[PDB]
Amino acid sequence: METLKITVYIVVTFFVLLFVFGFLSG
Amino acid sequence: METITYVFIFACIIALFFFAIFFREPPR
Amino acid sequence: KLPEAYAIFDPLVDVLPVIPVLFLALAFVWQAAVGFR
Amino acid sequence: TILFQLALAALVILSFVMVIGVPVAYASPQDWDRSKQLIFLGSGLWIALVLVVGVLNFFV
Amino acid sequence: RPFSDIITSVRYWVIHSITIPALFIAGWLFVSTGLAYDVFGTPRPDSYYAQEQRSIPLVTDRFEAKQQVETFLEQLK
Amino acid sequence: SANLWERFCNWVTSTDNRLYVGWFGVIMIPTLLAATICFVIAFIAAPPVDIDGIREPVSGSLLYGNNIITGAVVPSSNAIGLHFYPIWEAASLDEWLYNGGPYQLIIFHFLLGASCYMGRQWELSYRLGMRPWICVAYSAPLASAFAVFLIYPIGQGSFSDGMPLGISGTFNFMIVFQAEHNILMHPFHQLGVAGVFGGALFCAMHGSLVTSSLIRETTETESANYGYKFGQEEETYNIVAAHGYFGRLIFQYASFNNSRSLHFFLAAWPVVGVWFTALGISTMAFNLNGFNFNHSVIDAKGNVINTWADIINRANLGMEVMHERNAHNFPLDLA
Amino acid sequence: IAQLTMIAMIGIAGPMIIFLLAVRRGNL
Amino acid sequence: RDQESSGFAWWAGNARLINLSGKLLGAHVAHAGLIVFWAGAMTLFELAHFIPEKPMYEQGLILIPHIATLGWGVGPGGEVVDTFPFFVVGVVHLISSAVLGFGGVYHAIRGPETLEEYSSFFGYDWKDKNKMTTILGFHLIVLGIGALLLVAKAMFFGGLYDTWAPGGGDVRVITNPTLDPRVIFGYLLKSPFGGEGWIVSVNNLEDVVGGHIWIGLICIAGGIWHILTTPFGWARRAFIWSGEAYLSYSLGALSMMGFIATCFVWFNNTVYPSEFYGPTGPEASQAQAMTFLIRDQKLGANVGSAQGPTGLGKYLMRSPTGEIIFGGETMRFWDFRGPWLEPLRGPNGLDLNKIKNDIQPWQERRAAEYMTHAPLGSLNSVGGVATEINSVNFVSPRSWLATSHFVLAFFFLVGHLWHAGRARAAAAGFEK
Amino acid sequence: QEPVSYPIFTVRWVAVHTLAVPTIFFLGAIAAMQFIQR
Amino acid sequence: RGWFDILDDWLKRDRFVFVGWSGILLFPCAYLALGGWLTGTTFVTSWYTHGLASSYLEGCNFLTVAVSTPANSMGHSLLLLWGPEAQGDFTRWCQLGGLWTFIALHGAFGLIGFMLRQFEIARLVGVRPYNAIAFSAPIAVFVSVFLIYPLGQSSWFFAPSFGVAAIFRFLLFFQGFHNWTLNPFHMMGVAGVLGGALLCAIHGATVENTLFQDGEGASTFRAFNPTQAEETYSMVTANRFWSQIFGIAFSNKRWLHFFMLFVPVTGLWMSAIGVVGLALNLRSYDFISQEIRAAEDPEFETFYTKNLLLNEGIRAWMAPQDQPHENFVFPEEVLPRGNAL
Ligand code: CLA
Ligand code: CLA
Ligand code: CLA
Ligand code: CLA
Ligand code: CLA
Ligand code: CLA
Ligand SMILES: C=Cc1c(C)c2cc3nc(c4c5[nH]c(cc6nc(cc1[nH]2)C(C)=C6CC)c(C)c5C(=O)[C@@H]4C(=O)OC)[C@@H](CCC(=O)OC/C=C(\C)CCC[C@@H](C)CCC[C@H](C)CCCC(C)C)[C@@H]3C
Ligand SMILES: CC1=C(/C=C/C(C)=C/C=C/C(C)=C/C=C/C=C(C)/C=C/C=C(C)/C=C/C2=C(C)CCCC2(C)C)C(C)(C)CCC1
Ligand SMILES: CC1=C(/C=C/C(C)=C/C=C/C(C)=C/C=C/C=C(C)/C=C/C=C(C)/C=C/C2=C(C)CCCC2(C)C)C(C)(C)CCC1
Ligand SMILES: CC1=C(/C=C/C(C)=C/C=C/C(C)=C/C=C/C=C(C)/C=C/C=C(C)/C=C/C2=C(C)CCCC2(C)C)C(C)(C)CCC1
Ligand SMILES: CC1=C(/C=C/C(C)=C/C=C/C(C)=C/C=C/C=C(C)/C=C/C=C(C)/C=C/C2=C(C)CCCC2(C)C)C(C)(C)CCC1
Ligand SMILES: [Cl-]
Ligand SMILES: [Fe+3]
Ligand SMILES: [Mn+2]
Repeated sequence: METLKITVYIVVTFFVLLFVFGFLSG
Repeated sequence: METITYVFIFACIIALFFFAIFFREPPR
Repeated sequence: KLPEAYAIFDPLVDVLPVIPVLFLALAFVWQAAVGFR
Repeated sequence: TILFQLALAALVILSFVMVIGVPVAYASPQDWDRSKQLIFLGSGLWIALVLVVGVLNFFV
Repeated sequence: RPFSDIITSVRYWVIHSITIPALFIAGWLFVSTGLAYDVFGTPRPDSYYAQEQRSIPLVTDRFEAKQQVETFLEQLK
Repeated sequence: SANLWERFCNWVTSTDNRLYVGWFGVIMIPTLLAATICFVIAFIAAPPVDIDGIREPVSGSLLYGNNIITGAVVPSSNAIGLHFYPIWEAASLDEWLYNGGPYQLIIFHFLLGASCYMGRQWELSYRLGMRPWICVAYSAPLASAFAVFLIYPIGQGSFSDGMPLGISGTFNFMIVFQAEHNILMHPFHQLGVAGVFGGALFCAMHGSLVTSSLIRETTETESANYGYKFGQEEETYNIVAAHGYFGRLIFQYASFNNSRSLHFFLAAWPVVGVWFTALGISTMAFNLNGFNFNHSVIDAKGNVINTWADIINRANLGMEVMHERNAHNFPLDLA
Repeated sequence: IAQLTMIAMIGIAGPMIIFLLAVRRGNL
Repeated sequence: RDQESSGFAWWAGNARLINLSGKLLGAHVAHAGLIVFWAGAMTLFELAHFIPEKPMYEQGLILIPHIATLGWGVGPGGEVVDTFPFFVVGVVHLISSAVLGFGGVYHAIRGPETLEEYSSFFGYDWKDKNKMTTILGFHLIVLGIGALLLVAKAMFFGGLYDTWAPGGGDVRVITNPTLDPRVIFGYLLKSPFGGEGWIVSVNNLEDVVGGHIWIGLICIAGGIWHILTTPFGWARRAFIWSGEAYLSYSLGALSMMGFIATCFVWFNNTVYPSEFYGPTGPEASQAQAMTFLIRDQKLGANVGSAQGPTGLGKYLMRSPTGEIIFGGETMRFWDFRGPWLEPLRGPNGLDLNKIKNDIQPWQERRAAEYMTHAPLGSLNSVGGVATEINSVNFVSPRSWLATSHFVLAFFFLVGHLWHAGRARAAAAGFEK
Repeated sequence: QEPVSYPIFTVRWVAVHTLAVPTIFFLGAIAAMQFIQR
Repeated sequence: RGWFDILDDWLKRDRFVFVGWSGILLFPCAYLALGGWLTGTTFVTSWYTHGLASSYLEGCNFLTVAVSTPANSMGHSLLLLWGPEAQGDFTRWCQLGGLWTFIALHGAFGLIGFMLRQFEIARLVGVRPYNAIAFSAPIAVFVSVFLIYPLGQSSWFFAPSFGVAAIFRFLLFFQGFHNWTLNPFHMMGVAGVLGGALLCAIHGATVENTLFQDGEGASTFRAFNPTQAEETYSMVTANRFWSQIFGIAFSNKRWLHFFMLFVPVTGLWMSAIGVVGLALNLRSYDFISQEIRAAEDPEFETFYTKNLLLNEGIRAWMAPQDQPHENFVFPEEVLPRGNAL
């Protein structure tokens, strides 16, 4: 149940990282 | 029997969505 | 309440805050007088 | 007091006449030398009136 | 004639500069002497009720509506 | 072979695919997938939801004996307030579902997704070399989305006052909102209504005028694209009747005789209307209400003469006394 | 007292300071 | 100029002032005149209708409360002991108006048209980056010094109105700023969700003045930095250095801080004391419950251990954290803190013994007074909801400030979008 | 086209004149209503 | 030529305002309809038909004036000035609500004259008259609400009055006594009208941003104002945009512009069908199954059951003064209240 808390932090930072390392590659 | 009808007709609408996007006429 | 020697001007102060609005109006009659650039 | 009243009225009539004198003098280029001159004198009067009327407020 | 030079003609001035105030002042006098309260049957600003009773008027018939409301008007209701 | 980072970065930023996927899309897809999937499961089978904090839940699910016109996703309980309330903020799942967490999950995911949708519209227009500001038109529904799901709850201080996600839920929200803030007499909703009736009117008119004018259009078409000359025939005569009546006033109101402004006016009217009414609900969250006319007319004996607005204020009392169960002595309230 | 004369003259001061630029040639 | 040659109308006439330097600054200072004019004049007007024997929010003032909060003309308990300082700030703002306006008129009719041909120090142009980073660097230094005027006023010159001193507030001198970054910058690391609200949870003047030390010091630092720097390559590559893009960036920032000002004035009761501005929204509901609790046990007996008719307690219930809180709708607030509520709080939340016998007359009158002054209002300007009869004209300043700044922030958002789109068109033009 | 002759009685003349005299009369009445003492 | 032919060609001159055969029905009727509203919302009372005030002469502002309906005892009467109720007295005629009918009937024939005007104008220029057909959605609404609905009620007193607050009242009235939001035909009206506003915004924006002549100066020299536009944008850039954003787009300009016409019109027509159904007080008020399930288990609670309680409230607290001819007196112990459940 806090493994799920941990998991949600991990999997969403992963997506915003795709978005902004693509927006700087342009 | 009523709840079944609701979800069935909805299931049909999303299948309609799928076909109208990926299997539409060629523009001729 | 206002000072007791300043009470003659008691009605005067009451149209002061409105003055900026009237500038917008002034700035229009100036354009009316010039016949509209 | 009495002098406070007459000077406080003096400030009002002075500020009134200066406020219509300034833009008219500036708009027009004719005889602007003597115009700048009496703007200087009137602004000087005005910034004198303000602190004298200020201090005589305290002898009310 | 067009409405692009219609209030620039000497005709506009000579007539309207007198007829406008006349009928405007007529419209003022209509209310100012209280004639409107008698033409459309508006009740005066303190004749909404009689002093006889404090009920509101409502006409409960259609072919005797006329004399019913005349009866209400009689007592200042 | 082309270094998988560029294969990924090419495949995403491609304008050759069936549906565009953007850099905003990379955020739009999981948030919308969460919101949609949680909504289907919740509209069917969400357990009853205590929404007032009195331990009396409100049903909202088809399997619990509702049809779809009486179903809704029921907002979170009155104990939550503005608190963030994810799964791991509950110590078990059944108290999470009892407290109406699913609603909060849905509405946050949807709001994120909507902004990303606006963003992706700007991005494809930039990519195809188009003009921008189709998204500026799209900010009107986003603004009302914001007002009714985020701003109005923050002003009232709880996510239990938000609009339920349902048919009868939406109408219940409307009724209890009119009761306390009297919005018909608020001008910003009036500019909104004007925009919507006007939008429908101008939609109808534009359709009818163009669809009689066009005779036939044609373009040559090949085996995967469109042709070289987009050809059309339209009629180009008219009578002084319509020119003197309708034409003189659209050209005077555009303050331009170009008919370029026609479609411009077409875009602007509903959007602006809906902006102002979106302002209405926002400012009403801070307890600034519409007009009330009470005892406008009294006679000179001190007795009130009723107006057509007093009938409305009576219905406001009617709805409002039923919408407090809290005490008999509710003196001065909200907030 | 004269505290309507002030509020009168300050509101009619508007067009006056336009009108004087018309004669002395600041702008027509 | 004075006939069309730019492609502008008379209703877009302000667009001719971009390549005019003198006229542009002249517009700015002439407008600044009107701004300080409303300041001085609205305060005089508002004092001529201010009775210093009645609470301020009952009569609806919006400027004199700010002045009262700064230790000028107030006493301990939010009562106004003199009104002369208010008069002073009114007249002085009004006289500075004349000199700002005179400079504006001069620089718009007589002052030069281009400043770049007398000195290029008073000159500027929009592509010459070095001048504008220097002008920006100048302004940051003096705004930082301006920010430090508040902590000067706090520390030496009579101090501010601390509302959390005992006795229901007191004006005192402040002697201790918080110089610990872990306390200060922790606010920017707080959630923007209930229970906090991110900067909007400051509950002591000490954090406020320590923060103003930090603001002043980084603003002076950054000003000194921009005088002694020309922008670097990544900086230049990212942004437009066109004329109207700067106006765009400015609009865009104002929008956000308008939303931030709205949250601030509607929730915070520390830096806007609630005894010059009206009571806060959460404060009114909490007062309504607590004043009834105290009131009913004096007649009947304690029923904050008693159960009610709903299934839950008559006046007290449990939050999901095991803290004893007020019950009713007003269970939606329990993160509230007010000066008149803290001495009745114990460790387990509200402690019932303290309601029984720790009450002071001043707390009770404050709560009982605030219940009937809940923030509500109407555009036809009577208090209450749209059901009550006219006997009250009250509508709280908090609502007015918030709703004004909310609508202006929205309008400024679209203004940002307009000017940003136009800066982009101009850039996309000239890149070829 | 539509060249000007058009004496006193025309269509546009009666159009402005059946919207002119009651509007100005009504502003004359709506004005006197403001200075009623009720 | 005969006099008829001379009359006919006098009526169809090119001139600023078009008179026409249709003009003869439109213009007097329109003038008298409109002007009756004005003269009545400025002077005519309703102290005798409802017990209200509703005109400027009495005190009221722009939102709270109205020309109000007759009393309930008048039946479905025409309310002729020469009828056997007024008997040739302009005062009683004003007092009995007689001019509500005047306005209503003259405005109805003004509507008829306008649609005929659209036909013969369109006949003159020789185009298809779709806009005359579109305009029968407003006629449907008008006649189903302002004429047919109270003709199913017992009197014209339950008709809506011409005024802002009076029709705000109509909204709350229908909400309380018919629960009109829960009627599928009004839902279909809402879908239609909102969809019209949707198409309007989307089309304007799409067209304004696919303009030709974004670079070199206009290679378009006409309009030709009666064409509206459609020449000034590229169908292919917009169609290509919306195929990727939304996944479906129009590829035929004529069918797009027909959809925009179909949507609001079918919308108005359906809501008309529903309200002519309310005229015999046949109401989709309640789901029978939900009522049974709530009777047998009284811990069941729905957003719908709340709406019913609220509407009970609207009726009970609004009735005595909205129907002051019934003489409702409710002791306060019989009215409904939240704290009493
Ligand atoms: C008489 C007719 C009438 C009319 C024409 C209107 C018109 C309006 N009212 Mg209403 N209203 C009326 C009577 C009326 N009202 C009465 C009598 C009451 C009193 C009970 C009210 C009470 C009322 C309230 C309380 C509110 C309104 C609001 C609104 C408006 C807001 C703008 C809008 O449409 O947002 C529509 C709003 C949206 C949020 C829609 C956009 C949704 C998004 C972005 C969805 C996109 C994703 C989608 C679901 C996925 C599609 C997928 C699919 C294609 C596959 C609109 C102006 C609302 C308003 O101002 O809102 C801000 C509001 O709060 N009204
Ligand atoms: C407020 C006015 C102001 C303005 C207009 C500028 C303008 C600029 N500065 Mg600057 N600066 C300022 C104040 C200002 N400064 C202050 C007060 C300091 C002192 C600390 C600095 C120190 C500084 C340095 C040292 C340098 C600049 C640089 C720059 C420029 C180049 C771009 C750059 O570095 O991007 C940087 C990136 C950004 C601006 C984007 C990121 C911004 C942040 C911090 C976002 C954080 C958001 C946060 C997470 C949100 C939380 C929300 C919450 C609710 C959850 C730009 C010309 C450089 C330059 O060339 O100057 C000539 C350079 O060398 N700045
Ligand atoms: C307060 C807001 C404001 C301000 C500060 C300005 C400022 C400016 N506008 Mg302006 N403008 C505004 C609102 C404002 N505008 C509005 C609302 C409109 C729409 C009608 C315009 C329309 C507009 C146009 C059409 C033009 C400008 C131009 C200009 C400027 C150029 C200099 C010039 O040619 O002066 C010319 C000025 C004069 C010939 C005479 C000015 C008369 C003055 C200032 C008298 C004021 C007296 C005061 C009431 C009493 C004394 C007070 C004193 C003692 C303190 C000036 C800097 C002009 C421009 O671009 O010029 C290149 C131009 O032609 N603007
Ligand atoms: C606060 C900062 C600020 C500043 C300094 C500027 C500066 C500028 N803007 Mg603005 N603008 C702003 C905010 C700002 N803007 C906001 C917040 C909005 C959105 C609502 C706009 C919307 C806007 C438009 C749409 C345009 C400009 C343009 C311009 C520039 C050129 C000429 C022009 O239109 O003159 C300014 C115009 C006037 C002074 C004329 C005013 C006339 C009327 C009648 C409008 C307002 C009436 C209002 C409803 C009355 C009630 C107000 C109520 C709140 C009490 C100019 C110098 C123009 C531009 O970029 O040209 C390329 C252009 O077309 N501006
Ligand atoms: C933008 C910020 C702002 C805010 C928050 C306020 C807020 C306030 N002003 Mg104000 N004011 C401002 C700007 C502002 N003003 C400016 C720029 C001016 C110069 C024009 C003034 C001029 C001014 C005057 C002349 C007066 C106030 C007064 C007051 C208030 C005092 C309490 C009171 O009597 O309440 C009740 C408030 C009122 C009776 C004022 C009018 C209220 C409204 C909302 C009427 C709107 C009518 C409108 C035509 C139709 C609906 C809205 C429309 C936008 C659609 C209220 C708190 C009044 C006062 O007594 O101060 C001591 C008063 O008479 N102010
Ligand atoms: C807030 C911004 C501001 C700014 C940046 C300026 C800037 C300017 N003003 Mg000023 N001015 C303003 C507000 C402002 N003013 C206000 C509020 C008023 C009303 C009092 C005036 C009154 C005013 C007057 C009376 C005069 C100016 C003049 C000037 C300059 C004209 C160029 C020249 O020939 O200088 C040549 C002359 C000088 C540089 C000497 C100036 C002495 C002054 C007034 C200020 C002293 C400032 C400071 C303490 C010392 C700076 C030192 C320097 C090395 C940087 C300069 C561009 C002067 C000018 O010649 O205009 C054509 C002039 O005589 N302005
Ligand atoms: C309340 C909403 C609403 C209003 C106010 C309205 C108004 C109008 N629609 C018209 C047209 C149209 N409306 C159309 C579709 C629609 N109209 C809709 C909704 C509305 N349409 C909707 C939703 C649609 C979409 C289907 C079309 C397609 C047309 C047109 O082509 C036509 C037009 O010309 O548009 C420019 C105009 C006809 C002018 C004319 O010559 O009338 C003649 C009418 C006369 C002489 C009598 C009218 C009735 C009277 C006297 C009684 C009503 C009450 C009075 C006005 C008193 C005031 C009442 C208070 C409540 C304010 C007019 C501006
Ligand atoms: C110093 C002083 C003072 C002064 C003041 C002043 C400075 C004043 C001025 C004022 C002004 C500054 C004024 C002006 C005014 C203006 C006007 C009043 C105008 C109006 C407008 C008009 C009327 C017009 C309008 C229009 C037109 C024409 C057209 C259409 C549109 C419109 C509607 C806009 C005082 C007194 C305070 C005292 C203390 C000291
Ligand atoms: C540029 C321009 C413009 C504008 C201008 C301006 C805006 C200016 C300024 C103005 C202003 C800004 C004005 C005002 C000023 C101020 C004043 C005028 C004041 C004075 C005061 C006094 C003198 C005081 C007195 C006193 C004292 C000291 C104490 C006791 C009390 C008393 C009150 C007595 C326009 C748009 C038109 C046009 C275009 C251009
Ligand atoms: C701590 C404290 C304090 C201080 C405060 C402060 C100083 C604050 C600040 C605040 C802030 C400072 C915030 C932030 C803002 C900003 C933002 C939030 C934004 C940025 C930007 C961005 C992020 C970008 C975006 C974008 C992109 C990404 C792409 C393109 C487009 C654009 C550009 C739009 C005091 C004293 C009170 C006391 C207590 C504590
Ligand atoms: C019923 C009847 C009849 C007929 C009558 C008539 C037809 C009447 C008319 C009437 C009329 C026809 C009237 C009119 C009125 C008007 C009015 C009511 C007006 C209002 C006003 C306005 C529209 C304006 C306003 C304004 C504006 C817009 C802007 C600013 C300024 C002002 C505010 C001024 C007869 C003989 C058969 C007999 C039986 C009964
Ligand atoms: Cl409810
Ligand atoms: Fe179109
Ligand atoms: Mn609530």
